Amino acid sequence: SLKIKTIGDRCLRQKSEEVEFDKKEMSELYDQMCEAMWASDGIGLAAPQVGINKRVIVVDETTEEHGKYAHLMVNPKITWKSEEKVLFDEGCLSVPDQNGEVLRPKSIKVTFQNKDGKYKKWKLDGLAARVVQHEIDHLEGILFVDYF
Ligand SMILES: [Zn+2]
Repeated sequence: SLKIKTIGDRCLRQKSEEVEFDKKEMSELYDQMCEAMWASDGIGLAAPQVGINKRVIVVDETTEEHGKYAHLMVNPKITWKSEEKVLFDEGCLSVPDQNGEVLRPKSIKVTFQNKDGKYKKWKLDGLAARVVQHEIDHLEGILFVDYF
C-alpha cells in the first residue's frame, strides 16, 4: 500500500523525474494515490509523498453532483503565472500539525497528460491553482514550510 512520507525523509527533497505515460500503470498509481489522499482527507497529493519520485500529482474535485473524483496530472508543468498573488493557509499530509499563510500566484496555466494520456492545458485559478502549485512544488523537492 502507499504510505505517506513526512518531513525529515530525504525523498521529499529529491527532485522527481519525468514519466513515460502508460495507461494501465497510471491507472494503478492513480487508484493508490487517491486512496491515500482521501483516507487522510486531503485534496491533493504528489507521488514523492508516497515514495515515488516521478512527476505525477492528483487533485481532488469531489462534488455533490458527481461524487468523489480527482484529476490525474502526469508531467505537470506551469507555463504561466499571474502577477497577482493571493494568500492561503496551507497544510500538507507530509508536514503534519503545521500550517501557515503562503503567498502564491492567483492563477496559472498548466500543461499535463491526463488519466487517458491526452495532452491538456488548463488555465486555473482559486483553490485549483493553489493545490496544483503546492503539489508541483513537491516534484521540485519543495515543502510549503520553506516559504516561511
Ligand atoms: Zn503537500
